[PDB]
Amino acid sequence: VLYRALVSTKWLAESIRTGKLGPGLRVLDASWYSPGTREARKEYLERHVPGASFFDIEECRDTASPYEMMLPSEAGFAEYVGRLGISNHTHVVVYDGEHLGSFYAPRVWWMFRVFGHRTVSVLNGGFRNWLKEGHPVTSEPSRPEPAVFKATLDRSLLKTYEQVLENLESKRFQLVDSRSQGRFLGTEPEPDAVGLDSGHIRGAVNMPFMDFLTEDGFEKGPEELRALFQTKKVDLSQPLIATCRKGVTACHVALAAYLCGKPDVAVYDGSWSEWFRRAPPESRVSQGKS
Repeated sequence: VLYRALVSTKWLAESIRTGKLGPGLRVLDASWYSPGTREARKEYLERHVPGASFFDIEECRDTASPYEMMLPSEAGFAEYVGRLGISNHTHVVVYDGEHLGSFYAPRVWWMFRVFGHRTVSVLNGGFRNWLKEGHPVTSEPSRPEPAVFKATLDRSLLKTYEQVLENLESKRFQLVDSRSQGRFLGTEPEPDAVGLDSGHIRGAVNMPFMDFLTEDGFEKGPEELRALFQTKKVDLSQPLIATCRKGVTACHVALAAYLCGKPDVAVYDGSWSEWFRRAPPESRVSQGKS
């Protein structure tokens, strides 16, 4: 029995405009951008949803690791969403002011889920549409009394390098690469990386995340989504893993899949940066280099 995965700006607005925000309702800006482009922390601090805290993905992740976007310990998470005054009784509303309409927020929506928390929704049309209707923004510091978070890892949403390599032969799981086509193919390079070829894993079907989002920034009608999948010969009845580069825009398929009525899309968090580096070259392909 799936909870609200999306909420409207109108809904969030009316909620904000009613001091519903607090230990019952907590808002997060997950915004992150490639170094030298934008700065979310800054942009957050300048304007954010009245009573919004900034979710920093560099701080809530497994830093010991040598791969991009690894989950922290249930501990590292619980301690963090703790200090953002989020218990397990609260409802979490995640946004980013990414241009497209969303990019990281679904990473976070997921993280929150994969840690056994089912009242989380992405704010639909991102900060983008929040502004596009001038919904009150503030520079005023959001300062939530910290809360205790029991954090329980649901494993079914998490696929590891080891499990993906198995599925390479098993074929029991459909494998979707949310990365932009240019790179699923090997045409384009991989950005913010050293000796990291582009190319997808043997069997990956490419469903770029851009294609889940109307021009206006909103997610698409589930009919449009349900097409999008079918049309990619991707069956929602059947077990489905989402890759990325780092395991972030993969969640975009997760959110999609979920909205359509499949809450059992797992995420390869290693994704391509892990795969590329750990896997034999034969388990992955690239138009160009072979």
